Amino acid sequence: KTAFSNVGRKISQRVIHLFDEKGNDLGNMHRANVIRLMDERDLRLVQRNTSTEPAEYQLMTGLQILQERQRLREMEKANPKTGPTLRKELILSSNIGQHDLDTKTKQIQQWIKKKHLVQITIKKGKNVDVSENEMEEIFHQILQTMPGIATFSSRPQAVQGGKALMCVLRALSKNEEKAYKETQETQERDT
RNA sequence: ACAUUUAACUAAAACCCCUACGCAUUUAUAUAGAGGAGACAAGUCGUAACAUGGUAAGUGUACUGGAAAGUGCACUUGGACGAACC
Ligand SMILES: [K+]
Ligand SMILES: [K+]
Ligand SMILES: [K+]
Ligand SMILES: [Mg+2]
Ligand SMILES: [Mg+2]
Ligand SMILES: [Mg+2]
Ligand SMILES: [Mg+2]
Repeated sequence: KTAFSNVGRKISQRVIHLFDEKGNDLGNMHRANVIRLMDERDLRLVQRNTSTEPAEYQLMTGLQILQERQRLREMEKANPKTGPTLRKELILSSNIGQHDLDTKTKQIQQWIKKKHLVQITIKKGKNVDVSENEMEEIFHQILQTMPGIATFSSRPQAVQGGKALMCVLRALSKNEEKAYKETQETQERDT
């Protein structure tokens, strides 16, 4: 996390693009001169933008820093930003028992409702001879319990030297969800 | 409920009742279906226990969880704390 607080007296860069407490642009100056300004006016230094090639810092009072920090949290409370998608992994065996496959199927369903990406890998069972067409059937068994909830983000694909398959499931988008409801309703009208 | 009659110059005859047992009661067997334990064995998912077993273990109780189990509170040592001062 990047907090909006006083940077302190030790500045990271040597050349600093400084601004005034009222927003007036003071141009670039050496950090030694900035510390002198902070002491002469009794102000604190905050970092407004870092993407710019010349580091942009601004002088502010303790009251301004509070007002900005309050403004930012209200912007998020009102317009909360979405977080990055978390990737969950599962490694199954070809000869996985049905009771255990049901346990992991219920777990995959809970990850999809939370809008996660589920990477499912299927390896050849121990002391078992299996074909890639039979291992690929487990994916459809898993995804069949989630008719209009999940779909393939990355279809089954041999990996690890052809020993194991791998796919990535995701939650259906809102447009894809309304389409499923539409197609389902059409079948209801036909039947 | 039933109630002793005849007979008696030797003495004898006569006497014969009706109500219970059931859709009651006792115990057991059979049978739809639902569970438990054990044996055989060691597939499947984990790795709970045994070493400070990788969060010391356990008891009671409560709640919770695919599964061993997890967690709270009190209790136990059937754990330990390295055994002069440093
Ligand atoms: K334990
Ligand atoms: K122990
Ligand atoms: K207990
Ligand atoms: Mg263990
Ligand atoms: Mg332990
Ligand atoms: Mg305990
Ligand atoms: Mg818990």
